[PDB]
Amino acid sequence: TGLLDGKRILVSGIITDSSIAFHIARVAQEQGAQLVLTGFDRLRLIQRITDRLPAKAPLLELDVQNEEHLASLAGRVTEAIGAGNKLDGVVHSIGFMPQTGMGINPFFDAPYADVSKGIHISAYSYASMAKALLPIMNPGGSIVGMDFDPSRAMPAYNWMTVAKSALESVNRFVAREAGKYGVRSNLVAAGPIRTLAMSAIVGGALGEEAGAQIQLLEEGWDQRAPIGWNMKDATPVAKTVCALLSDWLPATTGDIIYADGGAHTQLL
Amino acid sequence: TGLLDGKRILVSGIITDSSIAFHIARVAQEQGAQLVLTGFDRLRLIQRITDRLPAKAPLLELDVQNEEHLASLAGRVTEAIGAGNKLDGVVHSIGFMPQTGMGINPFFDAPYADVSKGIHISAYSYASMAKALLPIMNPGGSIVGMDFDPSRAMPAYNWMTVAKSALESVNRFVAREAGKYGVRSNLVAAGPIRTLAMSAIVGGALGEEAGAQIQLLEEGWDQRAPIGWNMKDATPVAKTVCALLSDWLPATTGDIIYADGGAHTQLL
Amino acid sequence: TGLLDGKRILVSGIITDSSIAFHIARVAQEQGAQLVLTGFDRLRLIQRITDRLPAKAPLLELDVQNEEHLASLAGRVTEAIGAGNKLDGVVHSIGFMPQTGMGINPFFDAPYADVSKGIHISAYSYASMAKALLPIMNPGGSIVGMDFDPSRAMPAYNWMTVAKSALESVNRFVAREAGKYGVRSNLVAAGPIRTLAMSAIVGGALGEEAGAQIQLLEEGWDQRAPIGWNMKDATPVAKTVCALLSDWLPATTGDIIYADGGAHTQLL
Amino acid sequence: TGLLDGKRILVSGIITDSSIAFHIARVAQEQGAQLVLTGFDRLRLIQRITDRLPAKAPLLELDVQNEEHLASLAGRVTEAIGAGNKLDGVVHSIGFMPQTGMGINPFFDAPYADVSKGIHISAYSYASMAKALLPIMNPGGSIVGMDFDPSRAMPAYNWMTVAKSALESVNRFVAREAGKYGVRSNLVAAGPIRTLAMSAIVGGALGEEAGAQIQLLEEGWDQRAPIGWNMKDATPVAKTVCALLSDWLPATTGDIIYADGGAHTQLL
Ligand SMILES: NC(=O)c1ccc[n+]([C@@H]2O[C@H](COP(=O)([O-])OP(=O)(O)OC[C@H]3O[C@@H](n4cnc5c(N)ncnc54)[C@H](O)[C@@H]3O)[C@@H](O)[C@H]2O)c1
Ligand SMILES: NC(=O)c1ccc[n+]([C@@H]2O[C@H](COP(=O)([O-])OP(=O)(O)OC[C@H]3O[C@@H](n4cnc5c(N)ncnc54)[C@H](O)[C@@H]3O)[C@@H](O)[C@H]2O)c1
Ligand SMILES: NC(=O)c1ccc[n+]([C@@H]2O[C@H](COP(=O)([O-])OP(=O)(O)OC[C@H]3O[C@@H](n4cnc5c(N)ncnc54)[C@H](O)[C@@H]3O)[C@@H](O)[C@H]2O)c1
Ligand SMILES: NC(=O)c1ccc[n+]([C@@H]2O[C@H](COP(=O)([O-])OP(=O)(O)OC[C@H]3O[C@@H](n4cnc5c(N)ncnc54)[C@H](O)[C@@H]3O)[C@@H](O)[C@H]2O)c1
Ligand SMILES: CCNC(=O)[C@@H]1C[C@@H](NC(=O)c2cc(CC)nn2C)CN1C(=O)c1coc2ccccc12
Ligand SMILES: CCNC(=O)[C@@H]1C[C@@H](NC(=O)c2cc(CC)nn2C)CN1C(=O)c1coc2ccccc12
Ligand SMILES: CCNC(=O)[C@@H]1C[C@@H](NC(=O)c2cc(CC)nn2C)CN1C(=O)c1coc2ccccc12
Ligand SMILES: CCNC(=O)[C@@H]1C[C@@H](NC(=O)c2cc(CC)nn2C)CN1C(=O)c1coc2ccccc12
Repeated sequence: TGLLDGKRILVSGIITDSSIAFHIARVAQEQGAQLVLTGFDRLRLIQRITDRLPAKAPLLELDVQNEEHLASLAGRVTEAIGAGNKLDGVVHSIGFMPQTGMGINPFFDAPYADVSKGIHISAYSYASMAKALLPIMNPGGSIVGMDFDPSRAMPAYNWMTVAKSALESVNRFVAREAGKYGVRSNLVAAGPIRTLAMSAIVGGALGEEAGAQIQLLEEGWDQRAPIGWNMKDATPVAKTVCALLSDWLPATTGDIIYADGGAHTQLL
Repeated sequence: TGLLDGKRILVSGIITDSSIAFHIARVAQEQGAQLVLTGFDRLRLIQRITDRLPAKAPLLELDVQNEEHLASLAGRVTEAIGAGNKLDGVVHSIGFMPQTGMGINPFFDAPYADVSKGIHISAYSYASMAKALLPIMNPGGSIVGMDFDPSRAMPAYNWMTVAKSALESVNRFVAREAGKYGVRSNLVAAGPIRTLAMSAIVGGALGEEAGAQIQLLEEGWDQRAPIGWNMKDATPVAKTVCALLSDWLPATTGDIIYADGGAHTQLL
Repeated sequence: TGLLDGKRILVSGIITDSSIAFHIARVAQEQGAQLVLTGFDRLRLIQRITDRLPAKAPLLELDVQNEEHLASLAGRVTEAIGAGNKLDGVVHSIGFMPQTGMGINPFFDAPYADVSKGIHISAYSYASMAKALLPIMNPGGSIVGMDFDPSRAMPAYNWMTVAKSALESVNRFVAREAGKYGVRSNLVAAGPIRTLAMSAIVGGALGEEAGAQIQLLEEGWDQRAPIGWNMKDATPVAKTVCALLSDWLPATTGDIIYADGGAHTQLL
Repeated sequence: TGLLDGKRILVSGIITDSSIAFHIARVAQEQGAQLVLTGFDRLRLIQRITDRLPAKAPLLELDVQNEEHLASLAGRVTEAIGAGNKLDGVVHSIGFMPQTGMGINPFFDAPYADVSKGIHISAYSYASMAKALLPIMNPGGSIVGMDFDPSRAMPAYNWMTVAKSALESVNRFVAREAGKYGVRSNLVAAGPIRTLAMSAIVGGALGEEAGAQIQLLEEGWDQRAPIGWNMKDATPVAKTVCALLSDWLPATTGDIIYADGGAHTQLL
C-alpha cells in the first residue's frame, strides 16, 4: 500500500506548516507510517501545527543541546510506541546558526561561541540523535538528515555552510555505527526552501542587498536545475526523505542524495 | 500496491538470468510495471531467459552501434506498447569493453579502435538511447543508467573506468536534454556483481595475479561497506533502479546514486 | 637560477602565440629549461611561431592520431636532445573536438565518428604520449596535461566536456604506469583562455546566442573567482604547468591542479 | 635564486623537529624566506627546537583559543619584521582533538565540549589567523593551512576528520576574504606523517587494536600511492607548502593540494 506502511518513524524539526519536517511528516503519514514527533522550545505552537497533520502522532520535547532530553529520548519514545516495539526510521530536520555567523555580519566577525552553538545544533546533534535512538532501532532501519551542499562557498550562508561541511563528515561516521544495527544513515541535500530558516534574509530584515543575494541564488538555482527549482515547494524534498526511509535504497549508506532539481550537476 | 504501478518501462541489457537488467526487470514487474525489453545479438536465447520473468513482455532487437536499430526504436517500441501510449521509464544496462582495454592486458597496449568500441557501447549509447526514446516519453519520466564509480583508478578495470568516467559526463548532459521533456536522467553506481561483466577475471581466465587483484577489491568492498556488500545479489541494485524509476526521487537529475553498500564513503 | 634549470622538457601543442603551450614554453625557457617542441599539421607555420620564443628549441612533427609518429617519437626526441640524455618533463597541451560535438549543434546530433575523433585527440592521446616518452624519461620526471573542469555540465562545451572527463580518468591510470618510472602525471585545470580553441564562439562565428552564452560564462568565472579570472592572460596557467614540472610538488600525482582563480570553489 | 627570496613568512605549529611546520620553516629558510615563528604553551621547548633551524627567526607566542593573543598578534608581527613591512606568507600548521574524539573512544562517546575544542583549534583558528594577519599582508600573498583528506570516513580519526571537513569549508570562505587583499588561501592535504599528532596511536598507547588500525592505513597509503608514501619524511609536504607560498601557483585559491603520494586518486 503506502511506501512506509507499518513503519514506526521519528520525525524531528516541525516548527511551522512550511517546515521541511512538516511535509516529511505529512508525506510519511500519507504513505502509511506511524510517527513519533519531537519539537523544540515553542511546544504549544508545535502541537497546534502537528494537529493539522493527516493523523494523530505523539509530540515529545527535544532540545538537542540538552543532555537530559537525549538521555531520556529512547525511554520516552518506547513509552509512546509501546514496549517491545521499535523504530524503523529517524528524521533529523534540525539546524540553526545565530545571526553573527550567517547573513550580513562579516565572516571573520562571528564569535566561536556562536559558531560552536551552530555546529552543536546542525551537525553534532545528528550523531547525538543516532546515539540515543539506534539502540531502539530495528535492522533494516533508516536515519535521514537534512543537508545543503557545502562543497562550494557562497555569500551570506557563511558558518552554516561550514556546519553543513561538518554534518556531511558526521553522517559518514554515523553510518559506520548504524551499520552494526543494520541501519542506513544518509543526508538529503535540498535546494533553497522558503521556511523559517530563510524568512529573515528573504523578507528584507537584513537589508535590501542581503534579500537580493538570496533571490539571485534562488533564480540561478532554478536556471541550472534541468528539471527546475521552486523554492516554495517542499514536497519534492519530503518525497526524497521518504524514499530513503523506505526499503527501496537498501545499499545506500553514509551518503548524500541530492533533492535540488539537479542544480549541483550544472555550472550554468 | 506496486511502486511502479501503471508505468511503461523499457529495460535493456538482459543477456542471462544473472544480468543486472534481469533483476531490474523482475523487481519492476513485481511492482506492476509494464515492460518492453531490448536485447542484443543472441535474441533466441534472450527470449528463453525473459520467459522466466514474472510476466510476459515484448522483446525488441537493439544494437546501440546499429543506426538502423536506433532510428526504428521509437516506432517499434510504440508498436509494442500501442499507439497513444508513451514510456514512463528507460533503463540503460548496456556496457562492453574489448579484452585489450580490460583485464591483464597492459593499459598502454589498448588499440584506440577497441577503446572507441568500448566508449561507444558503454558511454555514448546512453545519449543515443535517450535521443531515440525521449520523443516517446511522458512528463515525469525517468532514464536510469548503470555505473561503476570511476572517480579513483583501480587495477584491471582500466579503459572501462575511462568509459564510465565519460558516461557520468554524458548523463549530466542527457539530464539537460531530458529536462525539456520533464524527464529525469540518473545513474546507479553499483558495487561489483557476479555477472558476465566479471566472469573471465573472477573465473581465473586472465591469470592468477588478475584474479587475486579482483578478490582483494571484492573483499575490501564488503569490509568498507558499513552495511556490507554481496556480489552474488543484484536485488539491492535492482531496487535502487526502481526507486529512481518511481515518483519518490522527483528532484534528482543529472546525478549518481550509490547502491554500493556505502563502500565509496569509507577509506577503510 | 630558474625553476626548471637544467631540465629537458618536451612541450606539445603550439600552433599560434596565443596557445597555452606557447606560454608554457616561453616561461619554462625563461626558467632555464632545454626544450623539445612538437607540432601538428602545418609545421612551417608552427616553426615561424616558435621562432618568436626566447630560445631556439627543435621542432618535431607529432599527429597523436598517427600510429607511425608515436612509434618513432622517442627515437626522434633522443636524436634531438642527444643520446644518453633523457627528458625530465613532458607537456601535453593537445585537444580537439569537431563542430558537431561542440558549440551550437544539438548534443544528441553529434555522430560517434566525430565524438571518437575528439576523444582520441583530447584523452587517449595523453596515454599514447606517456607510452612513447616514459621509457626516455628520468626518475623525478613530470607529465603535465591541460584540462577544463568537467565535474559539472555546461552549455556549448558538450562532447569536449565528456572528453575532459575521459582525460581525467586517463591521467589517473597514467600516474600508475608513470610511477614505475618515478614520474608524476597531473592535469592543470585552467579557466577559459582566448586561444584558437575558443576564437569561433568568441568571435561570433556561431551567432549571437552562442556568443552571449560564452560571455556569461567568462563574466561569471571572473565573478566567482576570489582572485579574479583574465581570459586574455595565459601566464598564470603556464606558471602552474611549470610548478608541476619542477621538484616543488614532489608528492602530487594522478591529480588535478586548478589554475582557475578559485572559480570552481565558489557557487557565486 | 631561492624560490622564496625576500618573502616575509609567518610560520605557526612548531612543537618538535618532527613537526610538519618545522620542515616548512626549514625549507622556507633554505629558499631565502625571512621568517617569524609562532609557538604555543611549551615556548621554552619550541625555542630550543627553532634554534636548530638554518637561521635565527623571532618566536612570538600564539594560543589560537586566546582572544588577547589574536588581537595583539598583528602589532607584535609588525614589531618583529619592521615598521612599514607586511607579510608575504602565513602558514597555519595548527591542529588538536582530545582523546574522547580521537583514538579508541567510541565516536558517540565524544562530549561536545571536546569536539568543540578540537573544531576551534583545527578549523575555526584558520579564519582567526587570517582575520588577524590579512590586514598586514602584501598583495600576491599566500595563506596555507594543513589538511588530512576528510571526504571519506576511516577508523580512529573520528572527530578530527569532522574538524578537517570543517577546515576545508573555512578555507573556501577565507579565500573570499583574502581575495580582497590580493591574497590566495589554500590547504595542503598530506598523507600520514610520524609527528606528535600520531605518536600515541603508532606507539601502542591506545592498545593493539588502535595500533593495528594505523598500521593498515599507513601500509595502504603507501601501496595506493603510484609514486609511494613515506610517513617518516615531511620534506615533500614542506616543499609543497613552499610551492603554494611562492609565485608559481598564482591562479589557485580556496583550494586543496594533495601531497599524499597520489593515494587519494587510487582505490587500490
Ligand atoms: N530551507 C532551506 O533552504 C534548507 C535547505 C537545505 C537544508 N535545510 C535544512 O533542513 C533542516 C530543517 O530546516 P527548515 O528549512 O525546515 O527550517 P525550520 O526552522 O522550519 O526547521 C528547523 C528546525 O530546527 C529546530 N531546532 C533549532 N534548534 C534546536 C535545538 N536546540 N533542539 C532541537 N531542535 C532545534 C527548530 O525548532 C526547527 O524545528 C535544517 O537542518 C536545515 O539546515 C534547509
Ligand atoms: N557487475 C558489475 O561489476 C557492474 C558494476 C557496476 C555497473 N555495471 C554495469 O551494469 C550494466 C549491466 O552489466 P551486467 O553486470 O549485468 O553484465 P552483462 O554482461 O549481463 O551486461 C552487459 C549487457 O550489455 C549488452 N550489450 C553489449 N554490447 C551491446 C550493444 N552493442 N548493443 C546493445 N547491447 C549491448 C550485453 O548483451 C549485456 O546484456 C553495464 O553497463 C555494466 O557496466 C556492472
Ligand atoms: N583555451 C581554453 O579555454 C582552455 C581551457 C582549459 C584547457 N584547455 C586545453 O589546453 C590545451 C591547449 O589548447 P589551447 O587553449 O592552447 O588552444 P590551441 O588550439 O592553440 O592548442 C591546441 C593544440 O592541440 C593541437 N592538436 C589538435 N589536434 C592534434 C593532433 N591530432 N595531434 C597533435 N596535436 C593536435 C593543435 O594543433 C594545437 O596546437 C587543449 O587540451 C585544451 O583543451 C584550453
Ligand atoms: N601527521 C599527520 O598525520 C598529518 C596529516 C595531515 C595533516 N596534518 C596536519 O598538520 C598540522 C601540524 O601537525 P603535525 O603533524 O606537525 O603535528 P604537531 O603536533 O607537531 O602539530 C600540531 C601543532 O599545533 C599547535 N597547537 C596545538 N594547539 C594549539 C592552540 N590551542 N593554539 C595554537 N597552536 C596550537 C602545536 O604548537 C603543534 O605544534 C595539523 O593541522 C595537522 O592536523 C597532520
Ligand atoms: C525567523 C527568522 N529566521 C531567521 O532569522 C533565519 C534563522 C537562520 N536560519 C538557519 O539557521 C538555517 C539556514 C539554513 C539553510 C542551510 N538552514 N537553517 C536551519 C538564519 N535565518 C535567515 O533568515 C537567514 C539570515 O541569513 C541567511 C543567509 C542564508 C540563508 C538564510 C539566512
Ligand atoms: C563471458 C566472458 N566475460 C568477460 O570476458 C568479461 C566481459 C568484459 N566485461 C565488461 O565489459 C564489463 C565490466 C563491467 C564492470 C564495470 N561492466 N562491463 C559491461 C570483460 N570481462 C571480464 O570478466 C573482465 C576482464 O577483466 C576485468 C577487469 C575488471 C572487471 C571485469 C573484467
Ligand atoms: C579557429 C576557430 N576556432 C574553433 O572553431 C574552435 C575549435 C574548437 N575548440 C576546441 O577543440 C577546444 C575547446 C577547448 C576548451 C576546453 N579546448 N579545445 C582544444 C571549437 N572552437 C570554438 O571556437 C568553439 C565552438 O563552440 C565552442 C564551445 C565552447 C568553447 C569553444 C567553442
Ligand atoms: C602526545 C602524543 N600524541 C597524541 O596523543 C596525539 C595527539 C592527538 N592528535 C591530533 O590532535 C592530530 C592528529 C592529526 C592527524 C590528522 N593531526 N592532529 C593535529 C591524538 N594523538 C594521537 O596520537 C592519536 C590518537 O588516536 C589517533 C587516531 C588517528 C591519528 C592519531 C591519533
